[PDB]
Amino acid sequence: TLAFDEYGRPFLIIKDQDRKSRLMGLEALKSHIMAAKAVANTMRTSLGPNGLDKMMVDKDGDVTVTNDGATILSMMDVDHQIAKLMVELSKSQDDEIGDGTTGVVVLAGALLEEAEQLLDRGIHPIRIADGYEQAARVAIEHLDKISDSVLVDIKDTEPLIQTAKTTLGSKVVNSCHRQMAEIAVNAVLTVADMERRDVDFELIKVEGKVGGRLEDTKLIKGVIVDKDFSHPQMPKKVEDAKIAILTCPFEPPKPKTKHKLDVTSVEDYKALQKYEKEKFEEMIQQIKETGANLAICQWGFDDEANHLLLQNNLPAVRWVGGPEIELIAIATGGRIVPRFSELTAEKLGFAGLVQEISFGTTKDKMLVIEQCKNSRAVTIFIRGGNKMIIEEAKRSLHDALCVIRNLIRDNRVVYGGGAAEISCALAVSQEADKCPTLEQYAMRAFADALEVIPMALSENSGMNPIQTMTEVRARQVKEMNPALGIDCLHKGTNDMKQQHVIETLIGKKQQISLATQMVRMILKIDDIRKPGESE
Amino acid sequence: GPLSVFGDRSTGETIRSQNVMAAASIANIVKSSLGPVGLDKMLVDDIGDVTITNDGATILKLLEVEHPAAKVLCELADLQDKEVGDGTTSVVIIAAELLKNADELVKQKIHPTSVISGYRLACKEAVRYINENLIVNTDELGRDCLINAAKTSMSSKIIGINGDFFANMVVDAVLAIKYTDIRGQPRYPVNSVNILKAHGRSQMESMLISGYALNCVVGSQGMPKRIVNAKIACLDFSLQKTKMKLGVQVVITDPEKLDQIRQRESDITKERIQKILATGANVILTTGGIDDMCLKYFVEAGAMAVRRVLKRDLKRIAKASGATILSTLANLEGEETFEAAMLGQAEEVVQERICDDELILIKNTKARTSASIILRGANDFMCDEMERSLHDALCVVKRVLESKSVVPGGGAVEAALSIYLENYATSMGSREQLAIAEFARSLLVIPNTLAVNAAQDSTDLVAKLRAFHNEAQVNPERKNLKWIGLDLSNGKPRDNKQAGVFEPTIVKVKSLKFATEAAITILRIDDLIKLHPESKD
Amino acid sequence: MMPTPVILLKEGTDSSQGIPQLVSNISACQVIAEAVRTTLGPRGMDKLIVDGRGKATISNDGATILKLLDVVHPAAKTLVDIAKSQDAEVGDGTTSVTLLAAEFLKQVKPYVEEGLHPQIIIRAFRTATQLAVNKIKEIAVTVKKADKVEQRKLLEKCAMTALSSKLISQQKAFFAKMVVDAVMMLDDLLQLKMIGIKKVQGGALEDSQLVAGVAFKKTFSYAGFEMQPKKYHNPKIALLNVELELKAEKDNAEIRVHTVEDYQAIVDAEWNILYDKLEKIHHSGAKVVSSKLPIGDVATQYFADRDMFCAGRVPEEDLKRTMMACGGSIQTSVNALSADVLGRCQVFEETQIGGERYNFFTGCPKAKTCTFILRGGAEQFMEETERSLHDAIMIVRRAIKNDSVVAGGGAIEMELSKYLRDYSRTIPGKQQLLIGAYAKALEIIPRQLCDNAGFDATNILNKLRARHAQGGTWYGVDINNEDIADNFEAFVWEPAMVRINALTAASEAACLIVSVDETIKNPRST
Ligand SMILES: Nc1ncnc2c1ncn2[C@@H]1O[C@H](COP(=O)(O)OP(=O)(O)O)[C@@H](O)[C@H]1O
Ligand SMILES: Nc1ncnc2c1ncn2[C@@H]1O[C@H](COP(=O)(O)OP(=O)(O)O)[C@@H](O)[C@H]1O
Ligand SMILES: Nc1ncnc2c1ncn2[C@@H]1O[C@H](COP(=O)(O)OP(=O)(O)O)[C@@H](O)[C@H]1O
Ligand SMILES: [Mg+2]
Repeated sequence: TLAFDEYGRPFLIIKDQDRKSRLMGLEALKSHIMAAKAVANTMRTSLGPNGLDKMMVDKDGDVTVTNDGATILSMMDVDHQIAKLMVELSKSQDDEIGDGTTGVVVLAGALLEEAEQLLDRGIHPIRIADGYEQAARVAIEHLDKISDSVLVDIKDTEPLIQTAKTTLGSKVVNSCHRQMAEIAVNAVLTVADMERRDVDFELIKVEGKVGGRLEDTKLIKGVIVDKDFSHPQMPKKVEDAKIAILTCPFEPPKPKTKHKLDVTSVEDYKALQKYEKEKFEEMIQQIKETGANLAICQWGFDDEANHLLLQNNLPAVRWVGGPEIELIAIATGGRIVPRFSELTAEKLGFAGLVQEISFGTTKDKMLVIEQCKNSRAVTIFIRGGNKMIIEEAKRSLHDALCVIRNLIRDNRVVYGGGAAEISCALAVSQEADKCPTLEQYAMRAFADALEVIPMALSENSGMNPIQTMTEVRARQVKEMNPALGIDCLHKGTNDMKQQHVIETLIGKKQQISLATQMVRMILKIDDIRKPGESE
Repeated sequence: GPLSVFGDRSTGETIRSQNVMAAASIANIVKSSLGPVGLDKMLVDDIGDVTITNDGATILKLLEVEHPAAKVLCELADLQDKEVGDGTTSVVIIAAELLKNADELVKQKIHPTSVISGYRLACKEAVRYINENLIVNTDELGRDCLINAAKTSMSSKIIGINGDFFANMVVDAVLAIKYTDIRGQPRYPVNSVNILKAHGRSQMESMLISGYALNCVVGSQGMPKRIVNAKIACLDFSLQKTKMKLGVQVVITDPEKLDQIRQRESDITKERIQKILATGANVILTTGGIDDMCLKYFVEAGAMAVRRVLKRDLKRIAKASGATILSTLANLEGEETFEAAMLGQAEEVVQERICDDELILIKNTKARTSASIILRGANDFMCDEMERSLHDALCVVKRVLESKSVVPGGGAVEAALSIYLENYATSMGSREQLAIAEFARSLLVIPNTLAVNAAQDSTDLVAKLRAFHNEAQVNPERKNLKWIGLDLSNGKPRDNKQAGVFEPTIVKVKSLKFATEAAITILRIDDLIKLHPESKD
Repeated sequence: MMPTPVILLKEGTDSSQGIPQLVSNISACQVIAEAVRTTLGPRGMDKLIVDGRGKATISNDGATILKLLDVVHPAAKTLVDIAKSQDAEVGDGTTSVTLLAAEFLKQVKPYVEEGLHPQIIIRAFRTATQLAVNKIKEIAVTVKKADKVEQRKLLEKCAMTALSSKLISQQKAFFAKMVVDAVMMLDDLLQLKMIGIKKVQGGALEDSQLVAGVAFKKTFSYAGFEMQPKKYHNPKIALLNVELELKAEKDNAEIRVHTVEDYQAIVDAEWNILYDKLEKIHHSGAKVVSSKLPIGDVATQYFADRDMFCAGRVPEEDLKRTMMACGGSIQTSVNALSADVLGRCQVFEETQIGGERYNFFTGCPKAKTCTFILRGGAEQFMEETERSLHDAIMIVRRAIKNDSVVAGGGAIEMELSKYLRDYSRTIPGKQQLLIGAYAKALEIIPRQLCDNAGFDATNILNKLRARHAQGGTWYGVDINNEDIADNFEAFVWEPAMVRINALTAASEAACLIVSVDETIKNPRST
């Protein structure tokens, strides 16, 4: 018996074993599938362009309406260790590619649902997991058949816009489906290093301010910071700005150590007045000798230095952030100068229309940089009607900035809309008979689970799943298999090449690879050692 | 998703390991009370009652259990008393070791239905081998078989003396109650021996009363307490005043007729007491009640009247003394006849001194010459132990006289079956041979427990025990080593034929049949569902 | 009701005695052996243990599962310590040591309930163990043609079986080739601190790689790191232990000044102290700067103007690997910088693996270290991949100094049962029931290779005992086919010292459980 021996002695193995939970049985694998299918059935309704959004409420009461699969599973309070691995699966897709975070959870729940009927037939769970590796290898090699792109980043941006429209077509930015798609294309190509095929997202600043509409979202080539002119009579428009970027506060120079400067006579106190009076005239003249007409400072200003800016016609901002001035020196081509004595004409930045824009009745007055000269840093200014449509557009356009980054890493594409999943399901079924020795049932469960993603698009579009999928799959066997999928309004024919539904190759290559390995770590587990109550 | 039952469900090898520990929790208790080197226990209740016993049935009946696999072994000991009567520590150890060795088989991914079918091929072969390897019936040994079989049962209890005092009283008790039946059935009803207890002198003063020992008093202290050449009148009706029934009421319309009805309730009562006493009856036994008015007629006439005796005691007296159990008046519309020729007979009815109580004895009863045993012990705890040890000793000589066949005790049967079943598993064994091979190792726990409780050598004495039994089966040179047992006082294998260690045949045949059948039911608890207690709703 | 004294025994302590104590210790080791029973063999599952804080750890190693159970039983802690010592001595003997030591107690469990004073069992266990560890050394094969391609193939077969029963199914030919190439780049010390295993979330198991140099995680920088491009064809690395900040203060300096002409000279001197250190790094070719101490905004913008890269707040474990990769030396004082203390590489870029940036070094031929970057889909997935990588590294670490290997699976554990049953039939006494019980206890290693996937384990042991008594001595259990197979010809190899330390630790643990007769526990638990 438990907690007692046959000789009457107490039988205690581990501490607090009465409040423990242990399941080996045959339902330990069944509890992992029913916990993972409910996550996949939740994310099934938010797939495709007809996917409905979800309303997420934080612990503080903040409400965020999200549609991407990365932020939905991350903002949950799920205390289930099987469903916690589905959160890290959608997070791993966002960190690597960042487009199929919703589809990688429905695919992982589809592989576990097909493995439930295979488990009742007597197949070992590692034998299903070894059969999924031999089946996912066919889906990787078949996905690299038809793949071509003609992007040159000069004038052939038409494959780049249609690739970003597939990512933005499922979000709430379909009103700006042509305007905002061209923003994310030009924001990547101006900051990407084509010699190394590396894109840095630190150069792409994504800012948002309430007011206006979604059509007022513009791609500002430069930087957008909160302007903090210390003088209210400062000119709010500079036509040709020689920007003097400095990191020294407008003050007498204070050392970093303890000084305790001694004053003995009245000649030393009169020397204190002439020291600071000549220091504020030296820090102002050393900027005017370089020909500068705009100053950026990280730290604060003194009141004595504020009026000397207006007398010399030198506008200056105050209290700029850390990485904000790092974006100014790249957008203007200037250098960040530590002191005032190291200022020169070569370390100045070049900019055109430097002005602040007031938005309605607020007092923000953000910076707008219209003209530049070969900048490697852009800033997207997202506007909207409320904060729910702006924070989602920051998440929607970030997925559009990632699919252009994946095209520079790999210039091979596929055709989405369920066209690649039906074509990959036929490749596993053709190799299931070559040979059907042991893993015949494990490969057919992989092909039946790959058809869940295109049949979820038929369910959200108001069609029938088994009626529409049987028509599309039969047309790819009777002839050579084209880019044949589905759509919501269906655009006439079902040809994905004519409807311009273009997805990246490495996006769907990591959808099958990550969902197979996450299934292998939740099939190769036969015990749960969770505790009982909290305290 | 899962089952929505409000109780508790445990599947797999969890219950398959819990039932073995439930059976081993009972076997490890009674392992210290087996054989002549076994020791008694103490059973203390919550109210303060102390019960000192070593029998396998009295311990497990008073002990509370909760597990469903534990109630099978506790009810297995209760069946051994009715079927055999001394075989009720050995069945519990075998039936728990049958589950311990079968648990090692089902952990080797062997199906339990092959273990159940493998146990039936070994249980039926064990009864077949023990019925073809007996020594002799009760004709060659004579009275030496009944005494030596009685001393084997007493060796595990408080009456295991070196002499033959308690052994001769049991054989003389069963041989005096030989009741014949139809179609040649010499039955020996051992329940007719009234076993009485009294805290008196030592165990060597236990009287063997040839007759019956009634546990009652005379009542009125004016009757002669010793009647020689007595005539027992066994009757069952209350000798009280004539009370009318519910349907009869006394509605008098004349005041002169009042006192004649009041005297009629005692005149009809005394009319029965004068016609049962004028026929020479001196001893009157009554299961009802004799009130103080009717006790005068026995003091005046000089007769003994015993009131409020048991109904089970009146049948043992009237059958042994030739008396007729009469409940009312009878014999073809007769007023008061009583059938005086059907009175009982007795040589002497004497109330002796039983250490500050009154006990009535009947000497030889003149018709059947029955027997009753009065036990004498130090305290009441020894008298309850002496009663249980004597009742198990009466059941041993009952089965020997009925079924004239004895087997050697002290592990001699379990040693011969441990080697014959290993050769039996090799001949016709394809997939169930592992269950027959573990049936032989489970039977070896009976000589193994005799070596543990004696603090002797364990893995060498039993290894020397089966060395003689192996040569008695593979070397046909008339070695006659089938009766090799254990000498627990010396620590060497001895011959149980000359030593006088005899046990009945059905104390091991019914033990191997009940332990194998109980091991099948506990082997099929692969799934167990326990619901919540429905007490307060 | 018996003990009622005026002064008690010690305080309130309960203590068992005799034969019910010993069966209480044997049955306690059977319960803790079930947590490593289903983790044996390639068809063995893993287990997930959650603590009170909610941290989930899924693993199948015996040194990982048994340390998270929080076992407070005194006799059951003996099976946890032999799983810790197997990871400390071998690295891959873990689940097999705990389960075999529990069978040494279960085979004598019907023997300890019936007499058999345990000094005979300890003498029989030490006799059978010394004969078992000697027959392994007399049968472990070896080669005399080392330092060739044949020795590298011997190291790969021992790493594929070490990567078996892990969370790796088809990546055995990819990962175990990198494990052998990792230890051959090391020096003649085989230190585990000279190889970095860093987990990057995002990517499949095929996206992992073995860097010939080093790579750190690109920790918290300052304004000026979006400059300083990462294209270097032959850079020099300056490993430093100095602060490149303006606020470098000795925390006891009080600069008392008297006039305003000398007050400005102190502030100009504080910039001249920092700028003199940057001129020592400059004019030496050291384009890459690495320091474990932070660098402020001044020295970050100085290197961006001079087209130099820097990296501050580097961990000390990464700078020790960086020193052995480039072949330089970490200089705390910048005044002694020369060409003999700077590093040299070929390719130094900052990639975007898994979203986070990583500054990797590559191209140095005199690399005494390496870095194995893991890419997975979960944090617990890469922790199991790191734990499976340490088992394959510690097998191939011990295989270089001792190349004597044996057959894998239950091939050695079955033939040791043959040599011990033949030895038990040649000695008289009570040792026939103990040496033979020690031989039957070794047959559970081919049982757990079959009980985890069915395989009809009763019939497959009759084929193993018949093949070892007739022909070869390396026949074991095949995993793909449900039959017996020669594990030496099927390249299922393992080093001989894996099973030597397994039989030694399991016997000394089993001799400790049978030697304790009393267990006294004091009630003071605060
Ligand atoms: N015009 C279209 N026609 C058909 N299918 C489409 C169209 N646009 C998008 N889809 C489908 O909608 C799905 C949206 O997936 P999504 O939720 O964005 O993945 P992730 O969560 O990884 O970003 C894609 O798999 C794609 O096949
Ligand atoms: N003189 C003796 N020598 C050896 N063994 C004996 C002797 N007397 C009794 N035994 C053994 O002691 C055991 C007592 O069993 P017991 O507990 O009476 O069974 P039950 O509980 O069914 O009555 C018997 O099985 C018998 O073999
Ligand atoms: N290809 C294979 N075929 C058969 N058996 C294998 C194979 N690979 C590994 N095994 C078995 O799996 C077992 C894994 O043991 P393991 O848990 O690694 O021990 P430890 O915990 O000491 O590292 C080994 O004993 C080995 O016999
Ligand atoms: Mg999308």
